[PDB]
Amino acid sequence: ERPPEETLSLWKGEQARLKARVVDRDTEAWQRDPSFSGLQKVGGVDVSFVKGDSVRACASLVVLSYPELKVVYEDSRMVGLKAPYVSGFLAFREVPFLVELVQRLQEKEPDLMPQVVLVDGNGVLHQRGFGVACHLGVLTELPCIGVAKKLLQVDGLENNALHKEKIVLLQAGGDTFPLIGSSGTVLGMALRSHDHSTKPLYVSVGHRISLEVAVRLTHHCCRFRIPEPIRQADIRSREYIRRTL
Ligand SMILES: [Mn+2]
Ligand SMILES: [Mn+2]
Ligand SMILES: [Mn+2]
Repeated sequence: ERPPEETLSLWKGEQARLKARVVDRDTEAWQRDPSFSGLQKVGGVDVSFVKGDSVRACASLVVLSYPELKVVYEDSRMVGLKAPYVSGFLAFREVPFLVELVQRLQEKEPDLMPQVVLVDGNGVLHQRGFGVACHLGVLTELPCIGVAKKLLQVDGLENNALHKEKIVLLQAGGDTFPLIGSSGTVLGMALRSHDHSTKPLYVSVGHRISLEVAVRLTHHCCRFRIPEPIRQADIRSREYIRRTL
């Protein structure tokens, strides 16, 4: 079910301590290049589940070439998922297994280590400004982008009529609008990822990248609505579950 409040408080404390290590600017040379020259390997991570289970999950790490977006590395494996899902605490469920996959990549094919990881879930667009993409980035020290498929309603952000009016105004792939918190902060961007998709992605900084670069790279990874590194990790982990079950 739901962890007790004292557990959630401990987790909140750890998130606030680790947030001090988030770097929300560009630290990689390819990031400031108008065409991302020098970017060669983009990672994606996801965890799929089997219905009725809650103990078993499949965690996948893929690495794709850039800009061709072909899969050059895949590790999909079964894991014994502990913690339940609680909004705002996604990392405490998934991130320790994702870190293990990165370490296995380091040990098995270190030349294919990704230069940036696209994470299925938010970064600083988060209840305490420290989502799963930040958490992964800080623990692995890799640049990370948070990509969410629906709006986390925090800091006054709401999926109301005005928000949906703004989504209608997004007309083609690459079009965006900023997610401005009540605090005066830009927490992320709504991105229309494709010409033939109207439901936006919600993109935010995970670690070691600026928001404007994160959005533009995310856009360049979209053959479909979901950025191809996450899409392949999503597709491959679900297939793995089905193949062994
Ligand atoms: Mn996911
Ligand atoms: Mn799903
Ligand atoms: Mn998924």
